[PDB]
Amino acid sequence: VQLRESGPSLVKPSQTLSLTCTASGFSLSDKAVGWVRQAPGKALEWLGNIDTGGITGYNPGLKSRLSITKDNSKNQVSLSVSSATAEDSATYYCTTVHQKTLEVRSCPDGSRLIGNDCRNEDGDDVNYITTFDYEWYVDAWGQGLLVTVSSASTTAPKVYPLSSCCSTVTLGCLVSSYMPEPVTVTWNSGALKSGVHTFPAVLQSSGLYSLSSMVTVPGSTSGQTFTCNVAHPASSTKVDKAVEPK
Amino acid sequence: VLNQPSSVSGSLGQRVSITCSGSSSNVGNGYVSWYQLIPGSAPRTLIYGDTSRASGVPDRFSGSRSGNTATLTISSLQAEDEADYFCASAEDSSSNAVFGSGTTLTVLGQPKSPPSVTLFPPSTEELNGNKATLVCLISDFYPGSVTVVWKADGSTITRNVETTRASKQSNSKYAASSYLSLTSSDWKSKGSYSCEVTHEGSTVTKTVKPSEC
Repeated sequence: VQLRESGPSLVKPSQTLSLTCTASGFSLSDKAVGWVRQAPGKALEWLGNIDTGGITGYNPGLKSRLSITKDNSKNQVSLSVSSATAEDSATYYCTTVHQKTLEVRSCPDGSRLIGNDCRNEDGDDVNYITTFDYEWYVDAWGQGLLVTVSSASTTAPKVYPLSSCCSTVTLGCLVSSYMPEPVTVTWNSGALKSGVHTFPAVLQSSGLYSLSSMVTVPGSTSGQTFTCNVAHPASSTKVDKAVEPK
Repeated sequence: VLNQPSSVSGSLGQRVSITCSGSSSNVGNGYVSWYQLIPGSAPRTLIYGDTSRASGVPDRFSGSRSGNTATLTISSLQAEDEADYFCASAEDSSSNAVFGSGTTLTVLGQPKSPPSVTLFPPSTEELNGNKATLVCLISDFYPGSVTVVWKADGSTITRNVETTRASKQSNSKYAASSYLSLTSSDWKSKGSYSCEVTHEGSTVTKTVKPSEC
């Protein structure tokens, strides 16, 4: 199961923020899919979800600005937030949602279920009560996609190798001089997660950010290459840098 | 919004509880979920259906519910449990959802941890552009505060230095970076540069020499 968000990581104010979620591992007509966001330093905010039949739930406070659509042929679900502002700058998460409705039958004041019918003390048949229990929860989360609502300019990073001078080998990548945030780094296309450490970026007075990702690997890896994969979504740029200790 | 305490705290290896208060139409309907948020990671589903644990969730996370109040209890607290915890429930239909206000869990009594420090010289490629960035990476320290001093040939450097604040890692310890931005000529003119990181009165020094890089 994989949920991959995609769409403009940089949105100009007042324009319609739009995002897409592509799924794999399951058919979109089999599971409910939805959108939850989190702005920096704030609570999780449910945006909405859509079910296999088109049944749609929307955040009551944002309903007038939200649009969630489904495209089964492409296994995709779309989100749209009209008239974007700074309040809409946030990490947007695609989600798979467990939905279920239970019909509950019970007997009213002073009766019990002898057999199948609600019978009272004297044995008179009484109508049952029908209520519903509702089940909702997120059973799979996407990695999330940071969207910034601003008119900022764009500069793609340079990526340089980090290697020590000359028992574990420590190396990395310097992602130099980009804007705006963020940048994401993986190693060996995600195959290398153990020993990885990506550090928050620094900000120069020039307005450009830089950050570094480092990895520690056993010494018995001489000659091996390790590739850092850097994404700068704001500039729609992706850079792979192969690092081999000397 | 479901009512949670903004903040809650417990001591290492002990037990803490986080409550989640709602009404008959959400929590009272009887299917509450709990989620864990660590920085640099996506939200993690911990509990569903009041009491059930999701895949990969240790037994020391447990949930329960009494009427309109649900409770997430964490026993045998570890440092990695420091995080934001949110409850959620359906509301009047299985398509309509409500989240809680969130609770920040702090774990008290964590041991002191010294920083691991790595100093990287500028790459040949960057030097080819007449730029030279020295990168000092600082990780795995607790509590979250370090002071950084740069030196070259015995003299302290202050200009062209940029140091990040301490930020929390996924393992609950802290990290930080410091960058010394020089020209290639500046870089070649000295015999050695050093990053000196002080933490809780202890000092770590790392050094690079242009004649060896």
